[PDB]
Amino acid sequence: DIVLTQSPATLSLSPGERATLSCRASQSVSSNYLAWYQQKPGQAPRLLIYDSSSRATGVPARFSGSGSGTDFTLTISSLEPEDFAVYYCHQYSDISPTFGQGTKVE
Amino acid sequence: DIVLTQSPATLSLSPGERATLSCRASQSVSSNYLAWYQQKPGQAPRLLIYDSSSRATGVPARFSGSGSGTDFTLTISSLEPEDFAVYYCHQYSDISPTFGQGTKVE
Amino acid sequence: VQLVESGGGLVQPGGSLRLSCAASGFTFRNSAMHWVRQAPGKGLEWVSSIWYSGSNTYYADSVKGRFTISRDNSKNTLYLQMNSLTAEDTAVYYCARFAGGWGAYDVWGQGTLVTVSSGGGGSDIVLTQSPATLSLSPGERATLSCRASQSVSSNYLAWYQQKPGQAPRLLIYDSSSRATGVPARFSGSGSGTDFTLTISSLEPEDFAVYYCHQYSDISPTFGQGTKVE
Amino acid sequence: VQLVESGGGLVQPGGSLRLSCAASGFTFRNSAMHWVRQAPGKGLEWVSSIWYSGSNTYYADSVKGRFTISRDNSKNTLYLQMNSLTAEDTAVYYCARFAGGWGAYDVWGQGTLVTVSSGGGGSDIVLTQSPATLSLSPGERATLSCRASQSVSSNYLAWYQQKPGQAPRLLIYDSSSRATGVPARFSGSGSGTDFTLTISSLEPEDFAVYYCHQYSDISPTFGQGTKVE
Amino acid sequence: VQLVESGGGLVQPGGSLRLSCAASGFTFRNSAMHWVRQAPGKGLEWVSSIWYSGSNTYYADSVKGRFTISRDNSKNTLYLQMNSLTAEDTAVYYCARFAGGWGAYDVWGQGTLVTVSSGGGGSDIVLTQSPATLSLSPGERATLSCRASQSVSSNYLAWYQQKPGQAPRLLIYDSSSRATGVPARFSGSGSGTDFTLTISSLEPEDFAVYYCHQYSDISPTFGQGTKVE
Amino acid sequence: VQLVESGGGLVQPGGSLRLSCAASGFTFRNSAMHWVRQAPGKGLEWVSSIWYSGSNTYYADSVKGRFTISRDNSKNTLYLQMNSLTAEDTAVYYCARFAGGWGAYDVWGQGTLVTVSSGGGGSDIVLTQSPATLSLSPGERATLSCRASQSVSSNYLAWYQQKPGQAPRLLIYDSSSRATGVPARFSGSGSGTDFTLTISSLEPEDFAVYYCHQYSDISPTFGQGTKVE
Amino acid sequence: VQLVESGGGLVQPGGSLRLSCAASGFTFRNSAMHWVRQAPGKGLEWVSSIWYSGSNTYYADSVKGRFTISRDNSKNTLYLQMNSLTAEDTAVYYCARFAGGWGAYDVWGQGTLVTVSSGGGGSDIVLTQSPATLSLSPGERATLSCRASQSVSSNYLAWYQQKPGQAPRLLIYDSSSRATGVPARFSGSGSGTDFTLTISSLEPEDFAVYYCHQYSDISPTFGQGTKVE
Amino acid sequence: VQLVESGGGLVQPGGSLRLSCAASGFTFRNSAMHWVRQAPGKGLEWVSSIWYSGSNTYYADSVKGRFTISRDNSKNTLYLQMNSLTAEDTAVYYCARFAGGWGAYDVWGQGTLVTVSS
Amino acid sequence: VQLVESGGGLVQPGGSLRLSCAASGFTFRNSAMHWVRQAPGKGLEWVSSIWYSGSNTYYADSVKGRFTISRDNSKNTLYLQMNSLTAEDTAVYYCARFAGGWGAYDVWGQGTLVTVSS
Repeated sequence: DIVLTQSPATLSLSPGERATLSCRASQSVSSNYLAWYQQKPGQAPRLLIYDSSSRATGVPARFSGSGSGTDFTLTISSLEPEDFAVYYCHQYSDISPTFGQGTKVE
Repeated sequence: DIVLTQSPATLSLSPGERATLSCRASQSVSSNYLAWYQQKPGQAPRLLIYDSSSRATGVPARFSGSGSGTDFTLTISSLEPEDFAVYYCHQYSDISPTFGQGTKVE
Repeated sequence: VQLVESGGGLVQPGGSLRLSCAASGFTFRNSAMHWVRQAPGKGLEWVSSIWYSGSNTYYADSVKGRFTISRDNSKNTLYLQMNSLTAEDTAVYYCARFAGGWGAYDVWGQGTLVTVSSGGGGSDIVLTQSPATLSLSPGERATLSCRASQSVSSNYLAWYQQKPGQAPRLLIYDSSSRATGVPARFSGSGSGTDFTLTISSLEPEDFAVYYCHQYSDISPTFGQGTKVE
Repeated sequence: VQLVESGGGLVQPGGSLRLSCAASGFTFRNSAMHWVRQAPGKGLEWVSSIWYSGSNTYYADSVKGRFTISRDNSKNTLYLQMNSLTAEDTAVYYCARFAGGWGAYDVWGQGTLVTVSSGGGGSDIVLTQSPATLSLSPGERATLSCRASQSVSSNYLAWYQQKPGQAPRLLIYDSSSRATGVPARFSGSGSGTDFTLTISSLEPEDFAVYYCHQYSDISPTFGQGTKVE
Repeated sequence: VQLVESGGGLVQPGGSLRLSCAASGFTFRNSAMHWVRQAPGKGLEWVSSIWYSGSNTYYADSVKGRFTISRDNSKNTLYLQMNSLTAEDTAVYYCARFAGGWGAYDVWGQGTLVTVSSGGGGSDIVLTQSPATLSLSPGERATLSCRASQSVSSNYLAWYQQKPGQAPRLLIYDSSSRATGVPARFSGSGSGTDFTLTISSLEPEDFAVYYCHQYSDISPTFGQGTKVE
Repeated sequence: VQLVESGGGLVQPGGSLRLSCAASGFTFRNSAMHWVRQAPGKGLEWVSSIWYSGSNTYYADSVKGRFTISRDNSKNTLYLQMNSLTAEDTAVYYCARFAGGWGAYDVWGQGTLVTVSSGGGGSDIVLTQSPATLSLSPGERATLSCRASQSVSSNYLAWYQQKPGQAPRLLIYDSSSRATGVPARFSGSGSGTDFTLTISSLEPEDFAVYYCHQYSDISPTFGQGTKVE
Repeated sequence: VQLVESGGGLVQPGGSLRLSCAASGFTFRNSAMHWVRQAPGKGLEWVSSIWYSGSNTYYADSVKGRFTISRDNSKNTLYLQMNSLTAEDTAVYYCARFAGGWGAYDVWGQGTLVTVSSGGGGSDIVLTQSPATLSLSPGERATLSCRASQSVSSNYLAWYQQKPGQAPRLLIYDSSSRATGVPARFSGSGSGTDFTLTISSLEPEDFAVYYCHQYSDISPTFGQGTKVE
Repeated sequence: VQLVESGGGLVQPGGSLRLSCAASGFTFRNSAMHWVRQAPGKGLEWVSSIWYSGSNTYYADSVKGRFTISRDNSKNTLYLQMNSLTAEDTAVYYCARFAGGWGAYDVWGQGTLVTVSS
Repeated sequence: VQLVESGGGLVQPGGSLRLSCAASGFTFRNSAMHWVRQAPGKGLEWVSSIWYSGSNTYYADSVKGRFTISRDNSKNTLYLQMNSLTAEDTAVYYCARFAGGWGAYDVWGQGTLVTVSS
C-alpha cells in the first residue's frame, strides 16, 4: 500500500516567491500516475497536474510538476494571492488510491 | 524406477460424454506427487492437475484428478471439442521422473 | 543419388540462419537446385533456384531481398542464407534437384524445420467468433459470439464494425461499454471467456463484418470476424 | 480528434517504406499508439505498440527485427519504418490510438495499402486439386484431378506423394511418365488444363497427401493437395 | 513480357507523387506506353500517352497541367509525375503497353493505389431532407423534414430558401426563430434529431429549393435540399 | 449590412485564384466569416471559417492543404486563396457572415462562379455498354453490347475482363480477334457503332466485369462496364 | 399418454381420404384436438381444431369447405375427412392434443404422409429463360435466352410478349418465324436446346415480360419469363 | 461537464444516509466514478469506486461491509448508501470522475457534509 | 512468466548441438529446471534436471555421458549440450520449470525439433 509523504507540512511565503513542494512515495509509482490538487477553504479540490507533469486545462503555466519513481515535485514559479491554499498529491497507479497529507501554503 | 501405465491407450467419445482416464504406478507415489498434462498436436504440454488432485489456475472445473498410492484417475465431466487431445500422467516423487505413455481422447 | 540436408532450428524474429544440402551420386555442378518450403499444415511453396553460371538466380516474392541461395560446386553443396527472419518464414525447408522434362523434382532432401518465434510455451489468447456468417433482414436481431481460449482479465474485450474499404469503428469496449455516438441498439455482454454482441433490431447500415478484440495483456489478439449479411 | 495517415504504396520485396500518422484533438504525448494491419480478405492483426518513453516498444513476431515504431511528440506524429519487406507484409496498415480501459482502439487512421510484389499484371499458373479429401478402402480406385488456370506448356506437370513427417516423393512427371521405382498402379494423364492421377487399386501404404506441380515457366506453383484417407 | 509497377500510396490534397513502371521482354524504346486509372467502384479511364521521339504526348483533360508522363529508355522505365492531387485523383493506376491494331492494351501492370485524403471521416452530422421533391399547387401546405444522424445541440438548425441564380436566404434559425422579414406562413419546429419546416399556404414566390443547416459544431453541414415545385 | 464579392471565373486545372468579400454595415472585425460553395446542380457545402484575432480557422477536408482563408480587418475584407484547382472545385462560391445562435448565415454575398476546366470538351467517342448487370448461371450464354456514339474507324475496339482486385485482361481486339490464351467461348463481333461480346458457355471463372474500349483516335475511351454475376 | 394415427397414402387429385387418431392415457372427451400439417421441406401449418360440445369447430382458410374434423368420444378417436384434394394438400398430417396454457401442443401423433398426385413427374421439357430481368434504355439491344432440358423437335418454339393486365401476344413461332404485324426489330434464332429472342433497338412499347414456349409434344411448357424494364 | 451532489446532514451513531451524484456533460454510463471524503481539518481519503458492468467495485477497508456504491445509468446518477455510521465517518464527501491517465480526478462534486453525532 | 527456447535443427549422427532456454518473469536463480523430450509419435520422456549450486544434476540413463545440462544465472539461461548424437535422439526437446509440490512442470518452453539423420 503506497504511502505518500508531503513536505513541508507548512510553507510561509510572500506573493512573487516560488513554492517548491515535495511528494515522496514509499514505492515506485507505476507509469508516473501521480496528480496534484489545489484546495481552498470550503471548496472542492481542483486538479492542477496529472501524469506527474501534465497541466490540466485552464491551469496557469506558473504551476509545473516533475519527477518520477518515488520523488515528485510541484513548483509554483511566482505565487499569486489566489495561490495560497492546501496542495495534495495523489497516486492512482494501483487499485488502492492514496493521497498525501497536504502542504499548506500560507 | 516407478513405471506409470495409462489405460486405455485410446478413448473414442462424443462431445458431452465423460472421459475417465487411469494412471497406475508400479510403486506407491510418495506424497501423491502425480500430475496430468494435456497436449494438442504440434503444441507443448499444458498442466491440468498436480499433486494428484490440485487443478491448476485457469483450468476449467470439468477436469478433476483423484486417487492415491498406485491408482490415479483423471476425469473430464463433459467433453468439449477442445478437450480431444493426448493426456499424460507424470510422477515427480523421486529423482527419476517418469511419464505415462499417454491416453488419446478422440 | 542423395541430398543430405542440415541446419534449421528455433530462432528469434529478425535473426539469421543458414541451411546446407550436400549432394552425391550425380553431376551436382551442372544441376538446377531449388529450395522448397512447407508451412505447418500447408502446401508446398517454391522459394529459390540456382543453376549454371550464365543463368539468373530466382527468388519468390516472400523471400527476395532477405534470402540468398548459393552453391560451392567443389564441395557439391547447396546453401540458403536466411536473414531478417519473420514468423511467416516458419516452415519445413526442402532442397531438391530440378530435372525439368527429365523428372521435375526427382530428388529431395529430407527437410529441416525452421521456426521463427520469440514466445514461450504458452499460447496467446485465441478469440473464436461464431457464427462465421449471419444472413438477416432489416429489423431482425443479430447475436454474435466471441469465445476466448483463456479468461480475459478485467473483461478488456472490444467489438468493432468494419464496412468494405473503411477502417474499423469502435462499437463496444470493456465488454459492455457502448462508445460515444453508437446507437443504443448495439450492446455487449459476457465475462471471462464468453462474450456476446447483440444488435437488437438490424438497420440496413449495420450490414458489415464485426471483430472482437482482447487487450488484457501485452499480446493483443483479434477474433476472425463475423459477417452480417 | 483525428489521425491523418500517409505513406504506403507498391514496393519491391526487400525494399523499404515509412508510414506516418499525424494526430490532432488529443494530448498525443500521453497516448499509447499502435499499428494494426489487415491482409487482403483477412482479419485484423496487431503489429506494434509504443507508449511513454519510460516503457518498452512492442512488436509482433511477424515484424520484430525489421520494423521500427517511433514517435515525435513535438509534431504529434507516429512513425512505422518498414525495412526488408516481404510479400507476407502486403496489407492495409492502420495507425490507432490505444485507450485501454477508456476506449480500446477508439481512434483509427483511415489506413494505407502496402503491396510488396515484383510481378506484372499477369498471374501465376494456379493449380486447383479436387476433391480436397477422398475416403477410400484398400483395393479401391482413387481418381484425383488437377486443373490449371492456364494451359501448361509441354505438359510439364508432376505428381507427388507425401506421408506425414516425410519429404514429398515423385510419382509422375511430364503428366504421364511414371518415375523410377513407382508401382504401375500409379498413372497420370491429361494435357493442357485438365490432368488426372489414378491409383488403380489402393494399398494401405498409399494413404497420404498428393500434390500436383507445374514447371512450365519460371514461376513454379503447386496444387493445394488432395488427402487420401 | 511484363510491366513491373511501383509507387503510389496515401497522400494529402495538394501533394505530389511519382509512379514508375519497369519493362522487360520487349523493345521498350519503340513502344507506345500509356497510363490508365480506375477510381474505386468506377470504370477504366485513360490518363496519358507517350511514344517515340518525334511524336506528341497526350493527357486527359482533367490531368492537363498537373500530371507529366515521361520515359527513360536507357532504363526501360516509364514514369508518371502527379502534382496538385485532389480526392478526384484517388484511383488504382495502371501502366499498359499500347499495341494498336496488334493488341490494343495487350500488357498491363498490376496497378498501384493512389489515395488523396486529408482525413478518414466521416463522423460529421449528416442531415437528410425529405422528400427530395414536392409537387404542389398554390394555397396548399408544404411540410419539409430534416433528420440528423446525431442530436443537434442547442437545436442550432437553420432553414434557407434559394431560387435559381440567387444566393440562399435565411428563413429560420435556432430551429424555430423566423428571421426578420420572413412571412408568418413559414414556421420551423422540432428538436434533437427531427426538424420540420412548414409553409402553411404556398404562394407562387414560395416555389424554390429549401436547405436545412446545422451549426452546432466546428464542421457545419447542410441537407441536400428539398425542391418545392 | 451587405457583403460585396469579387473574383472568380474560368481557369485551368492546377491553376490558382483568389476571391474577395468586402463587408459594410456591421462591425466586421468581430464577426466570424465563412465561405460556402455550391457545385452546378448540387447543394450547399461549407468550405472554410475564420474568426477573431486569435484566429482559429477551419477548412473542409477536401480543401485542406489547397485553400487558405484570411481577413484584413483594416479593409473589412475577407479572402479565399484557392490553389491546386481541379474540376471538383467548380462551383458558385459565397461569402457569409456567421451569426450562430442569433441568425446562422444571416448575410450572404451574391456569389461568384469558379469553373476549372482545361477545354470545352469532351467531344470524344462515347461507349455505352448494355446491360449494366447480368445475373446468369454457369453454362448459360452472356451477350454483352457496346454501342458507340460515332463510327469506330478500322473497328479498333477491344474488350477486357477484370476480376476483383486484379488488373484488366485483354480478351478481344480489332472487334473480333481473340487474344492469345483466350478460350474459344469468348467471341467479339460488330462494326461501325454496334459491337457485341458473346460468352457462349459461362464457366465459374468467367463471372467478372467486362469493358469495351475504342482506340481509333487520340482520345481513348472506355465503356462503363458490364458486371456478369 | 399417446395418440395413435392411421390412414394417409397416395391419392389422385380431386380424391378423398380420411385420417384417424386414437387417444389413450388421458380424458380424451374433454381435450381440444387439432390437426397440423407440414408440406415437404416446409414449416408447420395449423389445419383444424375441435373441442367440447357447445363449441365451434375451426378450419384454416385453405381447407374451409373441403375438410371436416370430427370426433367419436365413445372410441376416443379423432377424424379428419379430406375432400377435393390437390397437390398443395401434400404434407405430413399430425394429430395433437391442445393444452393451451397447460402445454400448447404437448402430445403429438407420429404423422402420416398424404401425397396427392396424378403420376408426375416427369417427361416435360423444361424451359429456362435468362436473365430473369434486363434493365435497358430505349435504343439499346435486348438479347433473351431460352434453354430447353431436351431437344425441341422441329424447333417448335414460340415467343410471347405480355404487358400488365393484357393477354400474351405472339411474337415468334417455329423458332424464327416473325408473326404477321410484328415489327422487324424482333427476331428469333437457335435450334435444338438453345434459342434466342433479339430486340434489335428497344422502343418504349417493348418493355414487357417475354415468355418462350415449346409445343413439340403433348405436354406444352413455358419458360418463367424475362422482364425487360 | 458537472456533477450535482445532494444529501448528507447530521445523523445519530448507527444511523443511515444515502448520497447522490447527478452527472451531465459526459458519457456517464461509461465513466469510472469514485467517492472521496475529507474529515474536518484532515486530508483527502478515497472511499469507493464503481465502473462498467463486468468490473469490480472497490471499497476502502474503513467502509467495507457498511457502505454500498451503486449507479443508475439511465438517470446518470451515482449513489453511496452509508449504513452503521460512526463519529469517524464525519467528513465532507465528494463524488469524482476518474479519468486515470487522462486526468485522474478531473471532475469533482461540490461535496456534502455528513456529521455523525448524538 | 515464460521460457524462450532456441536452437535445434538437422544434424548428422555423431554431431553436436546446444539448446538454450531464456527465462523471465520469475526468480530463475531459485528454480529447478528440467529438459524433457518427445520422439515423433511417442510420449514425453525426462532428459535432465539441474537445481541450485551444491545440488546434484541428474540425467536419464540414455543420455548419461553424452549430454550436459548447465545454467547461467546471470543471464537467466538454461543450456543443454548434446554430444554423440544418434537417430534415437530425434525428438522435440522442451525446457520446463519444475515446481514440485507447487505445480510440477507448470511452465514449458515451446519446444525445438532435433533431427539426427544422414
